[PDB]
Amino acid sequence: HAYSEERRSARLHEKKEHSVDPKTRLLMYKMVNSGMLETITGCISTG
Amino acid sequence: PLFSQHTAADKHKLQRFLTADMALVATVYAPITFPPASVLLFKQKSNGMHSLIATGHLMSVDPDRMVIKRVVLSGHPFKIFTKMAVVRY
Amino acid sequence: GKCRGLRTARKLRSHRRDQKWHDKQYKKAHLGTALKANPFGGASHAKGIVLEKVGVEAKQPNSAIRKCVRVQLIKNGKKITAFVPNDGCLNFIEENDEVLVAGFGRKGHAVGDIPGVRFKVVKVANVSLLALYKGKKERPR
Amino acid sequence: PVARSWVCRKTYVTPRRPFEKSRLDQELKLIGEYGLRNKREVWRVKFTLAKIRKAARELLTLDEKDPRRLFEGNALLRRLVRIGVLDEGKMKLDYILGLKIEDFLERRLQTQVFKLGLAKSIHHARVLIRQRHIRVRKQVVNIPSFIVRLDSQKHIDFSLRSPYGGGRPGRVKRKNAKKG
RNA sequence: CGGGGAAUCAGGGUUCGAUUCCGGAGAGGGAGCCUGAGAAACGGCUACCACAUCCAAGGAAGGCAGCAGGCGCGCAAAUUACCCACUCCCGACCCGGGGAGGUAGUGACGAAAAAUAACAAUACAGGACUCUUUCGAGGCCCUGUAAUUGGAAUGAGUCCACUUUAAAUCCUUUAACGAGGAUCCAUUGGAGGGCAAGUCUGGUGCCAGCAGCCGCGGUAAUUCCAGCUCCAAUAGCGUAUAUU
Repeated sequence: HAYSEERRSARLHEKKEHSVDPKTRLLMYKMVNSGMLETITGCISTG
Repeated sequence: PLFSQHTAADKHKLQRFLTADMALVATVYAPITFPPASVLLFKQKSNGMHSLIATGHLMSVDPDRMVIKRVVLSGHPFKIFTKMAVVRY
Repeated sequence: GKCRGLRTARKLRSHRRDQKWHDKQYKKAHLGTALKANPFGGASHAKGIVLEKVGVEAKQPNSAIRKCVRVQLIKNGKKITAFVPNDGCLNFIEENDEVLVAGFGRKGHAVGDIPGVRFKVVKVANVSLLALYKGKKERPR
Repeated sequence: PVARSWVCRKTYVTPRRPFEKSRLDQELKLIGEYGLRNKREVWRVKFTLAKIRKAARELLTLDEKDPRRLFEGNALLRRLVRIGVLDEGKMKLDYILGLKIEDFLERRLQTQVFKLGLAKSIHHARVLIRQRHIRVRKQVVNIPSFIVRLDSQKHIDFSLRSPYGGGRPGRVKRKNAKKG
């Protein structure tokens, strides 16, 4: 149990460390690389 | 020759010395011979005494088998942030 | 339930043998196709010649490449995949050599990580792989 | 066709559970008390005891006035008395079942050298037994498993050819005495 | 090939039996004979089939599923030794012959016994007991560990002599030399659970690999590979297959 329970706690810790958002940044990078957008200039208004 | 690992991949890392247990690939310009073929390695020790070092077989002959020489450069990180480091030397 | 009289012997014995043909281990011993499809032909060991080297992919949660060999038996000519046991021993096996091949240990069932490979090489060129891996003997050719 | 016999028996049975703590405990304890080479000696004595107990179990089931039960049981009780295990008071086939392994291990010539004062350690008893220093009546026995009988228990001696016995000191005394 | 029987096994049973004893069958395959009390005999004959030896090319000769030996097949199995002294058999026979048989050689098939160290004094380390608040100190206390010291006792070996024996060999019996562990040195598997014995140290880093099964490896690897320590059996111990 001790060894298993220790590995399970390691699993919960690694699951908490495995987790503009990065997904939106990746989508913007994919859209720029696809030729739809030439370059991202800046942010105009933050709502 | 040039000594390399005997793996299945394309690139082969160059070995700068002969290992006593790992089986290596000696690669050199040579007259072409069709495998299988027994291969022997000798060296002049002193006064013309041929000493045996290594032995094996002849693998396929091709110039496309590239050998890659590596160099790793070391650095001591003297400042550590979280996931960020400042390294010198 | 059961026929349980005193003159009921041949019915009971016929029932025993008829139902015993539904036993998997008994049928595997006695249908006789499990000894005619068996590559070793009911032998503890076979001897073969190496046809090619093979890298068998590991099964899902285990991530590795297992170093196997396609050998051909001398006695019937069948094609068999055999697993070279220890680390760094596939280099001892050279192309077209005499290999002494055994079972892997589960009696026809594939063992452990390697899928569908149920044999392991014990000896190469009549020198054991255990001696070569331990660096005790030298492999001729 | 040959003029030979191939009849032979294995004198031990290995235990079915290979590593259980209490079994290894008991065997190691007996190894310590009676000074033995390996676990096969303990297994051998346990197997002989199992033979005797199995014979007694086959003999109890018969009727009391069975001639076979009478003859076989009285012979077995005579045999176990002459070894030095049972007692003249308890010469009944019921009491044969109440026997223990050390009651057979106490009868080895190793332990009989140890207890009677011929030696001073049980490993010392073994090393005297192997080196032809202990005799029984008039025969030098070299085997430390000789089961000593009751009439034979009384006189165990120094094996007169031995340096501890009659005379002729060994090679070490002879060499050191000729140093100067 | 059948049986006597073998292994296991509470009771019931399951599996095996080519194999030294008994009965049967066959001498490459079939067939037919001679002689004799006894043979459809093959270390007898005649044919055909299949192999195969010597030729002067006209012909001649075969039969190791007897003993040794070879090829071949294989995962798989020994000496082209010695002798009729034992056991018995054969003959015209107190005499001759016997690869029947015996005897040595190869033999870790399997089986039985059984060495690889014993004692004493010191030197430490612990454990209890007594005296001491404790720290500490003692014992005619215990338990360990010591390439520590002392002596004695031995066998493996080399070698004589005898015995053994058909002549030998071996075992047994004697003289001679022969033992301080830093060798006359014990291995084979293992240390995640099942399953005994390490969350010890270094290397490789979901690679290489390990692992019967469950699983481990993705950086503090309890599982890989080494060292140290330790466990299991012990002159034996791993694996594969068949069967219980």
